[PDB]
Amino acid sequence: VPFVEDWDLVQTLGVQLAVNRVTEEAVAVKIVDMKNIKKEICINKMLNHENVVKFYGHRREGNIQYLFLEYCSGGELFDRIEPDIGMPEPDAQRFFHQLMAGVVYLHGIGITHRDIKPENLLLDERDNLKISDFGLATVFRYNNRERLLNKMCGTLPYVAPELLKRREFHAEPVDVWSCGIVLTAMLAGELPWDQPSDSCQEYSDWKEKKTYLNPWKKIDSAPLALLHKILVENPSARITIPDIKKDRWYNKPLKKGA
Ligand SMILES: N#Cc1cc2c(cn1)[nH]c1ncc(-c3ccccc3O)cc12
Repeated sequence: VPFVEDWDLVQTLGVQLAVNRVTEEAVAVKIVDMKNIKKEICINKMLNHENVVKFYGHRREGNIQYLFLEYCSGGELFDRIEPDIGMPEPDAQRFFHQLMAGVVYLHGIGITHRDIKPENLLLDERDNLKISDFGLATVFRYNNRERLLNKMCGTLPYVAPELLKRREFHAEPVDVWSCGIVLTAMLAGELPWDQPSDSCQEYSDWKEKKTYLNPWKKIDSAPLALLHKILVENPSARITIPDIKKDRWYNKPLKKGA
């Protein structure tokens, strides 16, 4: 079939929406003028999960790299979060379930995302959540051997406190922490602090258990109890994903089917 390899770029997504000339299939094409991306492509080639943005392949033409990726027509989770309100608890729990599934998957293959936030969590036409953008992602386990991380990266309001305090740290608790900040945002429509430092008053308040303040006062006791287990300063004491899956709120029936 002639023309089947031709794509019309029709709209900027943040990354272009590309539509196939013949089939009308929509994909996202990430255009990166190399005048970093080799690692992103390498990691993307490893990924196959329903809650991770699918990678279809790539083509380079001179200096511009083109990554062909899963198109998520529901846009960013960020835009489902109403400022100062958040979203309905059942929607937040469903999104949180899907986020955990994606992160369990990545961690199982030894990959850490390192920049989980609502801007990077995309939604398909059925509002299924997809983890996107592996530009900051890295290998933390290879040949069944863990490598400790030392590079400071991510996004300050979402970063775990150990990344600011310690020279080296385990990868998995950092992604757990960012998922907790995402959950807070979904349930309160606000981020709890600028960054998790002892200099940050809102972070000190949390450590002193002042949950009569915002954002915490807006969050029901059940999800709040989970957040108390996730947003724990010591990453060794922090809840792991297998234990998140046993959490009372995590397992609370809330949401009807589509
Ligand atoms: N990096 C990155 C990246 C980014 C995307 C993607 C794959 N990778 N698929 C998408 N589908 C929709 C969107 C999108 C559409 C509308 C509004 C905001 C968006 O981020 C972004 C991506």
